[PDB]
Amino acid sequence: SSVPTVKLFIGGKFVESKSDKWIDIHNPATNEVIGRVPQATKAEMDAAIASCKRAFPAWADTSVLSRQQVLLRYQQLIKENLKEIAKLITLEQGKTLADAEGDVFRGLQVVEHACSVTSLMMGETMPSITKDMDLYSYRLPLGVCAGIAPFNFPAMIPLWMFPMAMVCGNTFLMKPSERVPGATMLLAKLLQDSGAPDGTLNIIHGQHEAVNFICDHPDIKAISFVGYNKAGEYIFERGSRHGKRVQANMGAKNHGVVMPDANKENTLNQLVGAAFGAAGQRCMALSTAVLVGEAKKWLPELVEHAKNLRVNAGDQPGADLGPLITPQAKERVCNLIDSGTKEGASILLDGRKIKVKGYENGNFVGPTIISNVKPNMTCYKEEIFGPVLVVLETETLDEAIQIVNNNPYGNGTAIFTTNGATARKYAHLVDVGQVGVNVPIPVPLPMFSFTGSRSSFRGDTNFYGKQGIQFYTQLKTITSQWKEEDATLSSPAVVMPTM
Amino acid sequence: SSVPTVKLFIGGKFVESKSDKWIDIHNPATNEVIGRVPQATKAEMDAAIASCKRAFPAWADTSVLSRQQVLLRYQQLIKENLKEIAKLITLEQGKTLADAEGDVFRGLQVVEHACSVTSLMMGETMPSITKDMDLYSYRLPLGVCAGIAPFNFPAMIPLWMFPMAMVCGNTFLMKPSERVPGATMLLAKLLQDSGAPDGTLNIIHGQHEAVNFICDHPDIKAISFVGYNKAGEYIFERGSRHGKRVQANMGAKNHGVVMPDANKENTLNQLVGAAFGAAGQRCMALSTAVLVGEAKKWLPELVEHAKNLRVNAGDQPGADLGPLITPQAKERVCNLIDSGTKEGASILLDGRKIKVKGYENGNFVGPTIISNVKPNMTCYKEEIFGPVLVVLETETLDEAIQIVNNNPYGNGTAIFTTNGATARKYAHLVDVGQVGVNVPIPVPLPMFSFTGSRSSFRGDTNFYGKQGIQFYTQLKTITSQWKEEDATLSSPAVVMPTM
Amino acid sequence: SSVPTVKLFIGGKFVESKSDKWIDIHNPATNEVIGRVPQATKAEMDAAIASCKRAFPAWADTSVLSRQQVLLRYQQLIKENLKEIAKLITLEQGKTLADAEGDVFRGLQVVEHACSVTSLMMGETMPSITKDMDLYSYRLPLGVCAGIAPFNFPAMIPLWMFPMAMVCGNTFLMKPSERVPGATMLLAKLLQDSGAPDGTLNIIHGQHEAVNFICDHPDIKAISFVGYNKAGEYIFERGSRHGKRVQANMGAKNHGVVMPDANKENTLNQLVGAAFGAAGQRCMALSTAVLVGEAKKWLPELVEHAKNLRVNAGDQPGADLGPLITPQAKERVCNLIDSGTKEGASILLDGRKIKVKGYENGNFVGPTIISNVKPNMTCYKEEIFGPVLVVLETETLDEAIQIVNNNPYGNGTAIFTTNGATARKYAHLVDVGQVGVNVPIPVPLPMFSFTGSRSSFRGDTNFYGKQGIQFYTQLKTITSQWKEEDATLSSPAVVMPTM
Amino acid sequence: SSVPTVKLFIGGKFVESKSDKWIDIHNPATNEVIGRVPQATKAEMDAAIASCKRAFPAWADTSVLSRQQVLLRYQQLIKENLKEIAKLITLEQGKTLADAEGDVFRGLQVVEHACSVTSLMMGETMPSITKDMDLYSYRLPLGVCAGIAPFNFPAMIPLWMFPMAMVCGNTFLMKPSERVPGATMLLAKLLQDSGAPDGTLNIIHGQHEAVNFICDHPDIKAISFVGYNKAGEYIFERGSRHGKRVQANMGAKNHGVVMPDANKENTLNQLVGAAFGAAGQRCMALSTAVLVGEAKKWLPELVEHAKNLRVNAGDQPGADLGPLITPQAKERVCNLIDSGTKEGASILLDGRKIKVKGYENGNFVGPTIISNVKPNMTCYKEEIFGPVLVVLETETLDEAIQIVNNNPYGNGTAIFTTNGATARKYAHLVDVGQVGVNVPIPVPLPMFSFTGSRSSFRGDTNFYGKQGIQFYTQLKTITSQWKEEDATLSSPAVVMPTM
Repeated sequence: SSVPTVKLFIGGKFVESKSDKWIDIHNPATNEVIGRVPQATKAEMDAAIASCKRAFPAWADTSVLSRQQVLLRYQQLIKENLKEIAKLITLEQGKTLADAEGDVFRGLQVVEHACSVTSLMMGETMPSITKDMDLYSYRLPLGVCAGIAPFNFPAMIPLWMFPMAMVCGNTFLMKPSERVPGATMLLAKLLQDSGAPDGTLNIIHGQHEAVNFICDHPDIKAISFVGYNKAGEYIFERGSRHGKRVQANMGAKNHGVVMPDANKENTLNQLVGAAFGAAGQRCMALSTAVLVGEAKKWLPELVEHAKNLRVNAGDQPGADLGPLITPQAKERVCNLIDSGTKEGASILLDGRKIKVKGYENGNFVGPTIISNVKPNMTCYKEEIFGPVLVVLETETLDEAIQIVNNNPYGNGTAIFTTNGATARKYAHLVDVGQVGVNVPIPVPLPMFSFTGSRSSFRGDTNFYGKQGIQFYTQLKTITSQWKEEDATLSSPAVVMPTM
Repeated sequence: SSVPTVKLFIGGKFVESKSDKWIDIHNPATNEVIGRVPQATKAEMDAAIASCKRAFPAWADTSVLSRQQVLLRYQQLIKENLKEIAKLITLEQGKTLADAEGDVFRGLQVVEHACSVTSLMMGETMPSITKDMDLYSYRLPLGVCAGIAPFNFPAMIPLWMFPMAMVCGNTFLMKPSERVPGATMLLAKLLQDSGAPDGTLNIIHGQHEAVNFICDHPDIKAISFVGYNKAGEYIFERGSRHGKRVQANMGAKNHGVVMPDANKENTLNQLVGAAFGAAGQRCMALSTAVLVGEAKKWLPELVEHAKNLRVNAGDQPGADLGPLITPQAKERVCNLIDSGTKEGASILLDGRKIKVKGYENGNFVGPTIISNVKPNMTCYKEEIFGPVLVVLETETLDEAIQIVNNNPYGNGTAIFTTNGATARKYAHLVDVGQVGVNVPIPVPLPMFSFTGSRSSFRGDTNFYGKQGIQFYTQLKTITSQWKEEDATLSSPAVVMPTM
Repeated sequence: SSVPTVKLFIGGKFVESKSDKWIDIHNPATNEVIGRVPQATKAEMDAAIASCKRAFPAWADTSVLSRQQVLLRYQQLIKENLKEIAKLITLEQGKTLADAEGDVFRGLQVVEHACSVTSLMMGETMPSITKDMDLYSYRLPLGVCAGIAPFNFPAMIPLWMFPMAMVCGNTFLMKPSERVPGATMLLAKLLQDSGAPDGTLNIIHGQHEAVNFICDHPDIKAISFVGYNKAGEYIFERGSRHGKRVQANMGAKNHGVVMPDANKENTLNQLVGAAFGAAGQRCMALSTAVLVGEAKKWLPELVEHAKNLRVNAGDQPGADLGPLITPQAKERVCNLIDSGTKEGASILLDGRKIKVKGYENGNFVGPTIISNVKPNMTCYKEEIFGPVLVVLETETLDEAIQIVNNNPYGNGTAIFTTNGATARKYAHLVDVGQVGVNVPIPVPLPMFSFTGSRSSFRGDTNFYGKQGIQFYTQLKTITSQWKEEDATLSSPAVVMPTM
Repeated sequence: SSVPTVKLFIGGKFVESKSDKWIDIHNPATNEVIGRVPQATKAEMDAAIASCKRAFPAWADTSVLSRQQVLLRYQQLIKENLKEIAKLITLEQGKTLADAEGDVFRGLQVVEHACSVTSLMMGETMPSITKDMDLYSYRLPLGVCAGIAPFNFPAMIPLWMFPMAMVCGNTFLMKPSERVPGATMLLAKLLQDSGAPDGTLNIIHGQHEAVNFICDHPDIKAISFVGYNKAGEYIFERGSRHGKRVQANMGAKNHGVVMPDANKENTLNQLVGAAFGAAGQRCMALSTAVLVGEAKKWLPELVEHAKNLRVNAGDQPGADLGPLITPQAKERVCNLIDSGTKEGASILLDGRKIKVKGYENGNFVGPTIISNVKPNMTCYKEEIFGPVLVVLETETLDEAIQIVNNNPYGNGTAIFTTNGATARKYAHLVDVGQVGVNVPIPVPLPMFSFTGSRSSFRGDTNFYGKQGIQFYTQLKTITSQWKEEDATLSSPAVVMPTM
């Protein structure tokens, strides 16, 4: 049977590629080829940005209401077609149907927060600041924008960058991930069906040449990347030279500090469902547990709670976590556990040799809890991105505050306790703004900004709120002085103002 | 006999430095030693940092209603001592008595904005993200802040860094310049005599031995600098490699485009006041005049207007422009003026050899106008920072717009015309942040922010305004999921909180 | 007599009425009977209000998202069904097809603006009132709204009144004009086909008895009216008798002041288009010329631009203007022209006596430029509402400003010039709320409202927009009187609280 | 026998009147003369408006940021001078030492919220919706405003008038009450010492001849008033006739609806502390009361709860009541309650002969709860303005909505129930916006607006809050169409789009 390949979105409809190099998309559950992704040459990637240059004016001159109604209808069109997108997400990423649907549900709250731009991208003006002096502020579209998507989220990250860039008057040159692009094509089909003009969103495929081409054309004003440190700094440096704005969200590693006063069962369940959920392939996991004081006596109970986790494909019911995105991720997460057990870290539960029934040739990795680890091994100083949970054994809360503040990468942190006087102290004494009391994963809901401090977030501005307008638009202040002499046409200006 | 030496402000008292190296502060109008600033030693800077740390907790725990009253009294003490603060800048920098007063006025105007915020404080809550789940945001200080001021404004820029930082719970270690420190020892005494605790503001001196300390000490978390590019980039790098926020404003080379339909008298009076005002030592000065169309016949009248400006010391009533800051600037300006004739220019007015009656030993440079200048010589691609005006001549507006958009040192622009359709197109076809129509000095008001440019600024948040408040504070969201679930103690909660 | 009759919308079905006062509708192009509108009996109005009050509760407890989706579907249907509405408009009123298309486009604009109500149905929220006493405020549906339509616009006023009214959760009564009720039938049909519940929108026909019922029934809380000032103040006092809020924006006669330095062609074309557009039967009509200075010599050219208008019917290719709605308007225009001739004013172009090929029976009045008009005749103080352009002559802009200020009715104006200050000190010296530079019709976008005057606006608020929400709703202020003294099953509220 | 005669505020400094007619003040404690109302005549009454107009341009040109510093310092000045104003209020108004303190505290909260108007006094400058077009709006001050205060709250009411007007750039001429001209004078003295230029606020004194002049003066553009049923409507009529925008909160007799399902340990205390506390004629106090169900059983219980509190002079601690304004008002209230006792309204607790020991000349009144009240009673429907609680004997729940709707003064209610559904259904079909579910007095926030539904109000817009800038400012919208074919003077403009 012919392997159904994906088609680019250059122009106004899906067009077939013309290159020769193909990337094989394997089913994470069965490791079976289910699609081919092209590697379009420089000519097609150039024609895409060219088509972006002939749709920018018609889209920018439109009103904010006309632009936001398209997204208002897009949100409903996606809401009525959530199962179709979730099925592709589960088939091409391995996430459970529940998590696959939750991902698309989270990708709609941004389109909902992108319809209220009419109250933001207007400007300010204050007259009579000086004798016949009046000021006006405006916000103009930047031009053509770009965006790269990682393997983690094939529907969340896509619906984070182009929606606001389009509702602000810009056109997007998107580059989906090289492992699961189907969701992006389905979302582009729904966007075209929602009444959006042609040439707004241009999809291009690739592995490493598209990333270079993105930061090559001087006609690119903004770039958005969610990916992990490795390609974050590279893209930032290569885009800062060409003279473009760059925003990035690198993979983080949140820390969870448990206290004795906290509820044992609830906190243990949250920790075991947040560090091993979705195969740990999330942008904000809880793989770093810190049992403080007496809390380090529930480790056997945590292992028991992690045992009952049903490791199975996302299509089968009753499953919690799925397989990994690629077979190489399994080798990496196995070498990490090997390095851990080499240095003496005791592994309570292991999943390197777990073979689920029905899906043999798969990347299924089970929960792997590690304890007695020091802050000097690769198990703690490296992103795991898998069903791994490292447990620390400190004495007091300050011994945890001093370690959760030195971690290189971090988006937020979690503190499981019931006393408010200590929770507020832990919140005020940390460098991460996304601190959650008894909350496993503090997520940056689209109604509020993101708090990536130093190394988990490159760039300056964000995607939504009052920071996405300041990233896809340019401010323009005009201070105009129109002398009073022209009140009548019988007197010129022979004076000047003061300060 | 002796020269008044500058002393440090460490702990709360004006203590004398114990260093052996000194830098002589001369009178730019007479080139006579009027003071001596010491190079702060390592122990003095360490004690300043310790004093800033000792008073950070008490200053952060204080409410905003008590922090803003200190500055409300400080702005009144400034308005009462304006005639004294304006008399030291003229003696140490050379600005006329009419310009130092305006600088102090613009400084107290920003102090008036650092108090009346009442909205960007700790934060505002927005509940209903999930069932009885809130997203309370808290705005916390950063810690010990730092600031390096240039010779351009010894009373305006200083009133831009610490007034906005100390109000948001933070402390400050202000590092004044090495040529005009006399205007900074009087702005701190009026702050200590205004109800400010001892330890909230420190002052250390030095040329480069203190900048290295400020950038290397891992306790400072915010640095603010204003000056040239060679030092701005160095400070930015040295402060970003350590992991602390750094903002650096750089000089600007504004461009003025004059149309034939403009007001001759008003345009000529506004151009000669923004090119030869304050001896051309300003941040945003109209150093370039692009005469478009038949407006090239106003050059003789422009020269005649630049020949009527009085060049004398600021103390002498009637002078419009003063001398330069240092003797090394007069030679640098004369070299760039001679470079015009070397590269084929036309110096219509020569101000290299001036003789002020009574001050023939100062760095007095008269108004200089250089016409027949192309965008390739050393007079168009260099920050003169002096009384030199380059006059370009074109015939269409599309060429002036291109010349304006073809310079990296330009952050603001100016258009002189009496038409409503010309200024709009000019402001719409140019790439700048601060546009001004018939405004010689389009300086942003305190309510606004100092919007930078590509090369004239490195960062995202400005010094003052709304962004200046966000620069000196950090955000932290606290997801609770701890609500009235046990308000009716009947049984513990064993259900998963879901949306 | 096979002409069809206009049905009602009681309950949701196109039911007929049983009466005998069937008012005939005459075609304005040929004065031929084209339909009969019945005068609803008291029983019909009773059934209509009964259905409205029955549907009010079912429509108030409905999710606003479903209302927005229904409004979006209605907007899409109106976009699709476009030629039918334009044909109905040009057949009932007689305006050109292009004018009807523009009217339907403005209708679609207001509808899509009403769709954007996701961030307007809620109220203000300010926490931290006192000790643990919060308050959550919203907006509730006011009740049974109503609306009367004028003859000037048969599709604009309905789409301005009933969609914004029913988008917040209210039922709406619609009293269509007794001369152009054709468009509202198709509008209500498309709205019902859009998924709206049967019974939310009701349409009652009549001439004067329906307006009395709407102003007498106690269940009709709010009403809306547009048209002359007579009936405006009539219904205003009738509602005040019962305590009803009724916005009665009537109309304004804007004044246009042209300067000698203006673009002759553009200004003289805009004046012709605004003074002889839609047969002069516009709300914000520019039926005045205040040519200042050397603009007097532009009189003849203007006349030529008025003679170049093809006076024809609505469906004739190339027709610019159309016929009048009723013979009463025609005879009033002829009487006003005769009075202007008798008062001394010189009429350059005479449109009173004109004949159209194949349409010599309909009420057809051509352009009439009445020059030499003073602010003391009858043509300057009257409601012409026809192709009449009174041309006042002056020599300075101050006299034009004075003539515009001493005008009883009128809230809009227009200035024409090619300067930057002549169009800046003219909007301030005048006393109006809508000024236009190079724009004859100063009406803003649906986002804003329609400012009015003594004889152009009555009631609480001006018209739709962000204020239309406040108009068709009530403010719900609900406090939070639950404290902590009874949190952990503790003593009741027995302690005395103080401020 | 020369009591201190209070002065007149015109020109900035306190001047004494010269008219032969004078009026004296009386201490409600023992009817002791305090001062003399400086009733003036056309001499200085006309010059006050001229003085306000002198400082009106200076205050309008001043930016909002500099205008709000005066109020920010006045906030602290009030916080300091709390007991100083409380003493004057207690010896002039005749209330307990805590009621004046609260009146000043909430009035201080008013001026605190009035300082946050820097962002809202800008307007809106929309970007280019169509090529070569823009729309910018302004809020400009009208002129010299005025306002009159009743003898209800000498601190609260004034603290809404000048803080909201002057902050918008206008000037105010306040006419405070004739009973307590001691608090407003000290408030204006503290305001002028805050940084207000002498002239931005004037204060006049007199009688009806003064408000008549305020109304008939042609140089006033706004009127803010608070009065009875007669004065409010009279002022509104006289203003609307003179072309004056009037906002007058009229008398309000509110309800105290009680329900059985509520802990009566505090509801009964609030019943007697709302309408009786120091002449509790507040616009939100619980004057009436509808006893339903078991609430009817608490007929003698509230009598004991009222006997718990004691009547005594305001200056003495432990006092809940206070001496009335005048003995004539005492006799008026006594006759009004006698009119009720003679028609069937039984008096359970008599308060007509409450002569507090020591105060035989003062106007002391006590609890006068009237029982057996019928809807058709005179005193139940008319304004009492005195300490009277008319408890209605009913047993209905759905008709209670009707009993509260029949009351024309729908400005205050109470819902003493524990179930939220009952309060919801009550607030659904209620005429008053401020519901009193489990609240002592539903006092809105300074940011909200406190108006009367239909009877206790005469006007369209709101009073204060963010609606503050809707009544003292004019909205000037400008839609400018600056073409692009005129920037280059070598392109004659002859094309114009006609749509």
